[PDB]
Amino acid sequence: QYKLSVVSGGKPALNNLSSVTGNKNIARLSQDQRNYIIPFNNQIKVYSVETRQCVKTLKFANNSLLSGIFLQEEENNESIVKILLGDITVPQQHLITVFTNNGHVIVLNYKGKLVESPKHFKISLADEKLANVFHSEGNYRILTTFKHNSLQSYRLYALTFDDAKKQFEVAHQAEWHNVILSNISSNGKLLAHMCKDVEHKSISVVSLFDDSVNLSFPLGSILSSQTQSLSYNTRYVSSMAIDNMGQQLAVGFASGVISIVSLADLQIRLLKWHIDSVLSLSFSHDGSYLLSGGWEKVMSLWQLETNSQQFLPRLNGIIIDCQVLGPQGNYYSLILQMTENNSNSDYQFLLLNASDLTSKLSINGPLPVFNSTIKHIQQPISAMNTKNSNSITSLNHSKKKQSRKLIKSRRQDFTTNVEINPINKNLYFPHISAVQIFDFYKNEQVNYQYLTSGVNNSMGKVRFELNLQDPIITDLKFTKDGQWMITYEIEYPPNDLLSSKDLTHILKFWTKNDNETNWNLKTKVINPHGISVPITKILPSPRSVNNSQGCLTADNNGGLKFWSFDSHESNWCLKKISLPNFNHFSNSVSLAWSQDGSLIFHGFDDKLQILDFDTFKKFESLENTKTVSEFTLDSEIQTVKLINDTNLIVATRTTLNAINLLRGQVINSFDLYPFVNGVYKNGHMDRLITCDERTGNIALVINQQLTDVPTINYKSRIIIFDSDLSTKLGNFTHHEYISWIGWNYDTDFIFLDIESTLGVVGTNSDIFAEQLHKLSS
Amino acid sequence: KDLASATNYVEGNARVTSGDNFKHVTATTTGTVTVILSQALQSNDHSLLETVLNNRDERVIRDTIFRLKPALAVILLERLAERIARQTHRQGPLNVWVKWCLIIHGGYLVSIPNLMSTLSSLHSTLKRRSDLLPRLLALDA
Amino acid sequence: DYVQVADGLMVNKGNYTLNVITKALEDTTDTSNDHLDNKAYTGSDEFLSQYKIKAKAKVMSIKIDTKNSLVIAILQNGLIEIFDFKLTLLHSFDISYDNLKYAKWFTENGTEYVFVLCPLQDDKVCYKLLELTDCGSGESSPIKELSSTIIEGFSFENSKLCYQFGKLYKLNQGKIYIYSLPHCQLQQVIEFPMVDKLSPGDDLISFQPVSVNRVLLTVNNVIYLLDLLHCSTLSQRELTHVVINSEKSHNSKTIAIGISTKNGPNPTSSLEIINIDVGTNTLKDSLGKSFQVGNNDSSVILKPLFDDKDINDKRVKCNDVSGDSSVPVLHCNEVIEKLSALQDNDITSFDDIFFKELKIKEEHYTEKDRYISDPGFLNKVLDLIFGKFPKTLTFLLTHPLFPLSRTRNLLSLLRDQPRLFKQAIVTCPNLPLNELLEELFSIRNRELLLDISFRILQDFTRDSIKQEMKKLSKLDVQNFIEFITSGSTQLFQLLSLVLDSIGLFSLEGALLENLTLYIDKQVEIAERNTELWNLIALPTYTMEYLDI
Amino acid sequence: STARPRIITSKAPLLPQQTTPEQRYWRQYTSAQLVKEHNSVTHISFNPQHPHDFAVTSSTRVQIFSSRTRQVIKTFSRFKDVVYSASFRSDGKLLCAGDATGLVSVYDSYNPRTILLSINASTHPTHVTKFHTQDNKILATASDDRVTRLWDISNAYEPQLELTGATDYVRTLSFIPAAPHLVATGSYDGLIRLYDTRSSGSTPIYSLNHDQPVENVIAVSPTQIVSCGGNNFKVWDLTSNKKLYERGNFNKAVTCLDYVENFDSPMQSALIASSLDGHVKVFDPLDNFQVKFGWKFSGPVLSCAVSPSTAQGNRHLVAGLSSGLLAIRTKKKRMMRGSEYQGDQEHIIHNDKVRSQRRMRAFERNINQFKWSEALDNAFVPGMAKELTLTVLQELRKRGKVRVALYGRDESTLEPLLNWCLKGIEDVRSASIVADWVAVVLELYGNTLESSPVLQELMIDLKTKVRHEIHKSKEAQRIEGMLQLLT
RNA sequence: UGCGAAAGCAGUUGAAGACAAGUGGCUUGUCGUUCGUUAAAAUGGCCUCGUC
Repeated sequence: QYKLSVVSGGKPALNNLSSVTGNKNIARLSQDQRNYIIPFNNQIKVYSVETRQCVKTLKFANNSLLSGIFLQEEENNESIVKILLGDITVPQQHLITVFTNNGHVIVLNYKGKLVESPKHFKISLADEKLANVFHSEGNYRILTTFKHNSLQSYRLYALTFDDAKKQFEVAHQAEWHNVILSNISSNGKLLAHMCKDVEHKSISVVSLFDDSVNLSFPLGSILSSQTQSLSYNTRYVSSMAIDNMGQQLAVGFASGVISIVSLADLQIRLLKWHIDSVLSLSFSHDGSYLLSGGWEKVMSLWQLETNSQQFLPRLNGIIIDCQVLGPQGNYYSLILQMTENNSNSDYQFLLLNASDLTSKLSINGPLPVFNSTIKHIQQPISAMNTKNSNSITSLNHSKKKQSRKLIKSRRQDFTTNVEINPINKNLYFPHISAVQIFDFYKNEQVNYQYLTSGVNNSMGKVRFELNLQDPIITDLKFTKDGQWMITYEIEYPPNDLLSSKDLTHILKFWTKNDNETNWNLKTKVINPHGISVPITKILPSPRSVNNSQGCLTADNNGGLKFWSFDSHESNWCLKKISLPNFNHFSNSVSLAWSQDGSLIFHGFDDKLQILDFDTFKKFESLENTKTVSEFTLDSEIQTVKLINDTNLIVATRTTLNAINLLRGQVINSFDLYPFVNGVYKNGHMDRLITCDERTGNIALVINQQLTDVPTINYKSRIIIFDSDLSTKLGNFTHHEYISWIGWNYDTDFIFLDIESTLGVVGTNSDIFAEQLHKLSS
Repeated sequence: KDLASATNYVEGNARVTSGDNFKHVTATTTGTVTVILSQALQSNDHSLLETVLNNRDERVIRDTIFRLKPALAVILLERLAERIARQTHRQGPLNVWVKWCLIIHGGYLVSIPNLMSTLSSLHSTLKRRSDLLPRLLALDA
Repeated sequence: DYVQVADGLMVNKGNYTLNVITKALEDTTDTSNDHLDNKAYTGSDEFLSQYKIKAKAKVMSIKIDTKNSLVIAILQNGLIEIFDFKLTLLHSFDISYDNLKYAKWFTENGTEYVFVLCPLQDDKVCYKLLELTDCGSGESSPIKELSSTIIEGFSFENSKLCYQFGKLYKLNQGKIYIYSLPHCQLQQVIEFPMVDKLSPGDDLISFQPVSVNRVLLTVNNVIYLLDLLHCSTLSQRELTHVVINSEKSHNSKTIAIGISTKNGPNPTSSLEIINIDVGTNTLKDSLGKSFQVGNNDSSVILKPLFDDKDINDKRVKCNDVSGDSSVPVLHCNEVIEKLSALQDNDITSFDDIFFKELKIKEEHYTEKDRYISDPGFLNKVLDLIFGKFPKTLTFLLTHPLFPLSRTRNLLSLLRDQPRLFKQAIVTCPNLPLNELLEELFSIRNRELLLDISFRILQDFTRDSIKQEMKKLSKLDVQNFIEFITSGSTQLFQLLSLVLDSIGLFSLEGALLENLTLYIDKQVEIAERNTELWNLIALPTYTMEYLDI
Repeated sequence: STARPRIITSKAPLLPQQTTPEQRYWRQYTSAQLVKEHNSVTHISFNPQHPHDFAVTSSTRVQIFSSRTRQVIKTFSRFKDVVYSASFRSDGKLLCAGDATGLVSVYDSYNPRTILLSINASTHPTHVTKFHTQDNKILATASDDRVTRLWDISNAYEPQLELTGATDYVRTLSFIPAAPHLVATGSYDGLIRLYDTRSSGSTPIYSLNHDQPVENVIAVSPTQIVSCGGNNFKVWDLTSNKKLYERGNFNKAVTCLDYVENFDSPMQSALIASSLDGHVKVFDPLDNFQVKFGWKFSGPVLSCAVSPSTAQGNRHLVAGLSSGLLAIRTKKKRMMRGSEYQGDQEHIIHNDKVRSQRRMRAFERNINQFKWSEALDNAFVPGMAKELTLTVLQELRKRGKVRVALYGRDESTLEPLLNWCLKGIEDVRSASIVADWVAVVLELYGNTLESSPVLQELMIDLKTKVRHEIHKSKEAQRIEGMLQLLT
């Protein structure tokens, strides 16, 4: 009677184009500046700024007139592109109008409970287009992308709605052929694009409502002779912005200078502080404050009358887009990206009032650590090719290489690590040198804590130092009484120095009470199990040995160590140790622990060993009646699991076995080779498949489709079992690729997408008072 | 503290521990001085301990360790381990001391059923001293 | 659930004395004790009763009375005490407590009332019973447990008017109706081979499971939830399972159906009246390691099925996993029939063995991942290929790579065919430490000994290796280090281990100094080629020249 | 925004003799003042009701010191022979001193001009006297007349109780601190006795036999007492009537004991002992009477005493030696009227004042101000320390680049790097950072090594230091090998 | 780039187009150009809220 249910939200899903827009932010404030309307890939959140809660949601899986628009299986390319607040049907009297990237204009019931029937219109002339809207007092325009070198075209249409109460109508003002960068004035009465029209690439500025300002020039005039002969990363225009009025343009080059130019006489101005490439810049509402932000995580706002700055030093992420959005400029938007994982494009929306630069409502998506890229997830542009970014000359190159690699090769696992906290039932995400505590009920984040001795937030990463790698968190477990994080991570010395040939393994213990929402460090085991030695598998104990306070870690070698906390010593130390020196070293160790508190199932590669706890060695034979203490399966085993004391569930590199412990023989076996051959890294299927207390276990079928040639789309199935492979009592297919599933201890399971949503495997005084409330407003 | 900030890492009062170290599971011999070491190992008196440890004559060390009772040699080289962990400038002139106790008495502490639990400090100190060989070979190269 | 069998009011008493327990009249008249038989003389008792009664300390001896006064008898000094009337019929189930606590005022026809032992302190008689089939003593409340094969079931306590599990339960004609250690369950015997721990909360058992040991005489083990159950037509007692601080070897349990025994604990050195011999002094039962070690009443035929997924809709959802279509090797009955076809009259030829492997799930002659693997099939085809044909390559290169061999590696010491010996020493994944160490101490002294060195320290455990090579000959290790002197990482590591395990004082001087010279030139070349590895202004006046 | 991460100081890892909090608390006892006396300081007692005074017992001269200034404040010298035992009444008001003539005298505090009363004990030297703990007016005197006595100070003429039953040289008394009718004595044949005061008091109700002749008997609880004689102290329990602990970690006989309960410490109870050898050792009665810390003095320490539970000021450890002096180791614990208003009655209180951080280091603000070469230069100043230099080297390795920190050097400023590195390569925790730092400096400065002659001798003796250290680490690897043999 | 163990294993390296410079053609260099292979260099560096 099981079912899958989508519960929680994903990334904010901005206009993630390849420099096709300089306004890469589609969030909005209501005209009563108290409510932040923000689109997601899965939701439409509405927040209240003075309280920072989700004051309402517009979920997609709760109504059947846009879940049919964008919640299908494959062709989910329908995406929200602009949220206008001035309504279109009958104007001037408090609802929002969604514009989508094909043009399904919706009008949706903003204040209060929505109806099942919002206003719909698929737009008229769309073949495959929508860039953004422009609005004024009534007069609305649209920008549309069009068809060579793969540079799109822009057509500008004028829009209205009335006199035929279903259909809009367009006007087709003007167009331009090749664009590589275009940005809109923050009030929306101006835009400026690039042309690439050889006798070099050119800049043009066009007014869209009236024709008061329209001009074009080659940008060799903007370039000096200091850049006429030197490298290309100072000829590379990386970002641009316009003032409100129409006389001060700003380009920001990839080396990091910011050339302000006038628009009356084409004379220039050198704002020079960014050591790395300039990504975000925008004028304030008058033209006196150039507010910008680049690769290092500073927000730099420059008053232009002295060329002097005010600095915000660390925003835990690089900046992509930022502009003022208040009625007179009392709120700074910010679209920051948190680049320290090169896996996902995990943005983080925040706006912050200009009073004391304190933050307000950092809306962020959930933060997994995938082991691979996902779908056209490339790094943003910097000056140097590195391991956290990619340069100017390696963007289309790395895009083609990534798409071709995900088409051709056979390594499509990229499953992330997680935990569920047993006390407060919220799920922890490992990040790069960071934990991120996400509660899936309100689908948000309670806090964020660095766990290592990382330079992630001390300095901002820069041109050459981006090759430095922060110490990534490998794995953390929880003592399942919810009292100790046992967190093991690795740290990387930088290259071109003789200490680069090793990497230091640090394990550490972290405690808290339920008062504090962030943990405090207790003991720092530097280099456990030897030196330069991995651990990968690790277990807490169930309630037997120390009321769930015994942390026993495996080894890359095959060894075991058992640490437990004591009372006379108020510091976590160890009790037991075993180092067998297998001269072959497989990372595919695994561990299970008998919840009675008897033995350890050491799932070394094709050597499933039974270890009694009293000597921390192999299981001893006395009765000589089927006293087998070692299984040797067909291939190297990777996952061992134990639901209760009767049965063992061991999935190997190729198949799966289901064994009785009480009578040591195979009860069942399910081959897995048509789904997993080498597509999974050796040791990640244990993170994939998991236990429960009584309701059986879950396997996760993986499927990457085959176009009539394989593709990049996905579907994935789970199959729920019961008590050592009796029945496949549940089969479920999700239309996007699954990553992990796990028993959240309220007796269900939680999985995760890569279009990163979460889901659960679920089971006359009254008339006078009304007139007074109407008239007092 | 602001409500959109990653909280900074803190060291606090964390004991940094190496995983290699662990906790638990007519007379005609020579006239020279070891019962001073015996009743300086009964108690803990570092003054006459350094007076009996600042000699370097190997045959003298041989005869003193040979006359020493074997039952306290374990805590003898435990405190020699803490001396060589405190400073390693004169490592050799009592590395001879920490080897000769092993050489003269080995079988007693072999037959002692818990070796590494109470000798876990000394070989941790020595592996800390000896695990950095390859890059100092690179230094020399 | 069950465990291994062995041995091929005493639960509230003190043993090791002359009045140790309350011995019944096992082919005797009335009563006795155990002295391995003190003063336990009854009175007016044993109309046909071969059972007895006591008050748990031999301070007030009791009887299986025919007048129902089981309160006092010849107890301590051989003289009677003050006896009160409790029952009115055959009083085998009338062993009362010490002094006015409780008294099972029972009979042989379902009669019950309220009674006491020392004084006549009684209460309201609310039995309401029929012709029952179970009348025992229960301690959830202080109660007489009355159940029936017709109509009764409860623990009836006439001290708070407590019917524990009150129902009209229908039992049968049984004999092994034990209690449990938990005290919330009596291990009922619903038939001879059918027994289950009936929990006396609402008259429900866990499950009636079949066993190899049919329940003929069962008692409750004093450690945990377990019944010591023995068969009358046998000599062994199976300790089945489903207070444990002190081990359950005390006189609490009474189940003895071994070699002509009757109702005794593990210390059975005083059986009935004549102090017969004893069996196995039983230990306790706490952990789950013993349950993972052994359990009876096994299963149906549990051969591996290797079941795939169902035939579902995955037509356009192709995956293309490994190198080809989804049709893998899947044949088990055909594999067994091909094994019979290979073991038939075409066994002697190798062409009909290569074609037999072709009719079987044929690989590319050398690999794993063709998942047709069962241990019985494996060992029967190993017998039919290693009788007397080792003369073929296809099947014997398909099969060094199968780990489901079931210790058929004793032939590795026997046969030595060179490439087959190399595939044996590098491939077969169950190798004996003693056999590999003896093959190492054999003095062929080449790269095959280097490869079994890599195999022994890729497989085994270091302390087991040092234990197995402590008990060997010093001539083999002397010739071994002589070969090391005369002419590599794994060989160096086992050199470390044999220098550990040779001992401390049982050595030479000369070969040790030859090893000293070899190891000094070895450390010299070692440091020299690690050195190899890590080795991998304007003057004021000058005089120049120009051209023409 | 966020805050700034403080630059950590990675201290020494798990070296042996690890810093346990009990030895921290006893380690902070500083300023060991040594005060000369005239003869052997036999007995030292403390002031109970205001723990601020202690009494010492020299020959013929009893002094009392105060804990605030640690100088002699009063004397007592009306003693016709050597004076043996000094003790205080529990109300801290009167000092009882047993001398060797036998006329044991009690004065009151701070008034030596008035002897309150002189108890005529036996002809033998009254060797120990002390007041009762529960009752005030009863006083136990043991002389070497193989007997001890209880006097009521009000009826001071006659022995109120005559406790006989001891064989040779009765020497210590202590009272069981819950039942006041239980009095425990010790003699010089062992056999620690105790008596009920309601009884006739001529034989012990149960005796306990330390095999050595017992030297001190104290009580730490109603259940267990601690008696010492010979080179071990033994704990007995009265309820089990049985010895249950014994520690013998000394050389010669232990000569005094005491106990302290519930005072300001991580260690709750503490029993310290003086041992006639040069050591005073503290033992922890919580975990099976293990030794915890030990102070070494310059002769056979004949008595010691610590300040009591509620000392409220400078806490003291004191020990009188027999050589003639005394060791004190101490531990020491109209326009702006509204500007202290602090918000009592006002409605809404707002508070966001940031606490001032402790002052950042020079190298810390240099790395935070990104001037990396200046951070290295101000790091290698000889006014800094080893762990600070190691952490700025670790910081520049982990975050910046050593190539960047060395990209503009010369003959001159490359000297103190190598000059520190000579001392740094020899020890344990620094040598990897020394290794890759000198490796990258000789990678980057090879041609300047060719031209300049000065640092060539630095490279030469760095080669010698590397050879010395590879020899030391090779022989330490040999010791690791032979331990792998002996396991 | 693929595997694998933190060490090492096997193998890439092209084709076309556009534009520029230099000497009508010809040499050299860049690619917000396409297909295919699993394949350093603009003087520019991170804020206040310890204050009477």
